[PDB]
Amino acid sequence: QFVEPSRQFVKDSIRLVKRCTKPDRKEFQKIAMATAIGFAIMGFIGFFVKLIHIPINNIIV
Amino acid sequence: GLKVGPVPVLVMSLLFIASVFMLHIWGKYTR
Amino acid sequence: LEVIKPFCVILPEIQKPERKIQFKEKVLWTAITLFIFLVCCQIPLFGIMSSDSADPFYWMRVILASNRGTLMELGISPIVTSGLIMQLLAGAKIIEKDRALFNGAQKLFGMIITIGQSIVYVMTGMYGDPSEMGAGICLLITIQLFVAGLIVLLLDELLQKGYGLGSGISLFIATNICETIVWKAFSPTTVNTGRGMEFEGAIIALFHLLATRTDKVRALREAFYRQNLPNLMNLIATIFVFAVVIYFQGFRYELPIRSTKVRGQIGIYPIKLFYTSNIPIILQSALVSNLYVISQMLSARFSGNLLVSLLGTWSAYPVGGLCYYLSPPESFGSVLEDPVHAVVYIVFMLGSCAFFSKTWIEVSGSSPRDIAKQFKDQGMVINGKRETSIYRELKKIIPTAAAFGGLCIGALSVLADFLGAIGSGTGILLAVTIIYQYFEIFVKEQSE
Ligand SMILES: COc1cc(F)cc(N2[C@H](C)CN(S(=O)(=O)N3CCCN(CC4CCCCC4)CCCN(S(=O)(=O)c4ccc(N(C)C)cc4)C[C@H](C)C3)C[C@H]2C)c1
Repeated sequence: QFVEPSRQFVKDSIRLVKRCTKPDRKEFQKIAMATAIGFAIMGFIGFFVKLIHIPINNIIV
Repeated sequence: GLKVGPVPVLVMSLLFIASVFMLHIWGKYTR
Repeated sequence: LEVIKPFCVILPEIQKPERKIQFKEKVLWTAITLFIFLVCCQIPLFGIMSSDSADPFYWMRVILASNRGTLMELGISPIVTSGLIMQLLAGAKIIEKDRALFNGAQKLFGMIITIGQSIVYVMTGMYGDPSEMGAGICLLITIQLFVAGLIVLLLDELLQKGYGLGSGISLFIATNICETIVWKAFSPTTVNTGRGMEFEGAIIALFHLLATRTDKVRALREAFYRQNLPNLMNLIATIFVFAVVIYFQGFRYELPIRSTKVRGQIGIYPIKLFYTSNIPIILQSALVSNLYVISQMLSARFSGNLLVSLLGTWSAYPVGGLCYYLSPPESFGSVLEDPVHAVVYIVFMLGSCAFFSKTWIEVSGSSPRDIAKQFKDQGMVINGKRETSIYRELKKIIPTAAAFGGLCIGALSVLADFLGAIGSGTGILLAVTIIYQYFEIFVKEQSE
């Protein structure tokens, strides 16, 4: 009731993973570069916006 | 009915921020 | 949609662009929306007496893209609640050119909910006693939050109707996590103590310690293993978890589909391992979060009860009850004393992400039956297999893919929590899986 369904799920997952299209070096590098660029854009824009508004909020509030 | 564009949305978003700043500044120089 | 129709037209709306917006103006509008979001996130509300009380909704500030004591206090609540109430009304059969009425009533109800939320947020006393604040100040705060929610809805529609990339929910949530990581890396804040001056940012503290301390080895050791401020072993773990999530999200079961209506277009239908892209993470984080805020409000009132003592026992971190067994352990080091808590947490995180994924594939119309119907309606057939066997070949993949992408995403969240990575596990997963969506949009628009 528990051993058989779990074993079947494990086998299905293993077959799915061994049949998926795993990334290679070039695809991994491309995705890593894109994620790094997006993270840099969003995080650093937010960081600069927060830096600008610390003195401003200190003055007004 | 009302169908604004992206430019009116940006203008309203900037004017709301500006109004909040004016309220804060008025409070600071009135208190 | 007819009785309330008078009230569903007055609110503003966004015009669909006449021509396809180029990938330059779309990025420009996305950047403008992001800048407006951030600036409103850094602007405090007017009328606040003292933001010195513990945040009642600290736990949902990440999922909701909120920032306490500022204009973006509700975050993406106007977007989320409007959609949720629309789906609830549709499912309950209360509600059914009808698209314009639906999209008007959605925004009309997502502002009533925004006002109700702006009233619940004030009576909590996080802005001070409402009696001391006064009716005028409470009304002014409610109006500011109403206008902020209207701006949130307008920006989301700006991003969705074609003027920008993605949606507000994804962009704002990813931004508040990327900004949090970058701030914990480069914080100018200096938490002084008996030892001396040290920056709250890991890299800035590394430079400051390598400059001002004679014992350079004990400066590198400190800047790498601080237990009071973000160190560099928490920023290296962040990069490692980013890399692992990037590798595991690139998995896909490429199905060779082949159209039979217009013969000539051979293609690939990718069934990603992360079938439900971070939806299990959003659902699990939303459950626990809205349950800590409830077991935390019910731990003040009705204190010392039994239902309260079992739902959660707070100190503000949980120390018992249901809330304790849902909270991540304090890294792998805090597992030795309580092994059963760690076992229950690792089990709950996997068995909740899996359940949420396999339920979302049936609720969001991505089940094998729905994909088979799409294939039949578009003439698509699997190349090697037959035409009537598409449902079987999709049922042998999609359910297992959803379940295992729930287990994998839950395990990545657990690993990130156990490695002490900055941004948490939910945040690092919600950041990577959302930046990947924008990467997919980028490649799609650049190839089309
Ligand atoms: C200390 O004070 C307390 C104490 C307490 F005992 C309870 C509370 N209540 C209050 C009501 C305030 N609210 S609330 O207004 O902040 N609200 C949550 C509301 C709950 N329901 C149902 C809603 C309301 C019904 C009609 C549509 C929907 C959860 C709805 C969704 N959620 S979600 O799950 O977080 C979530 C889900 C998905 C995402 N994506 C990124 C896609 C993000 C978040 C969001 C709501 C907007 C937030 C808190 C609640 C604890 C506050």
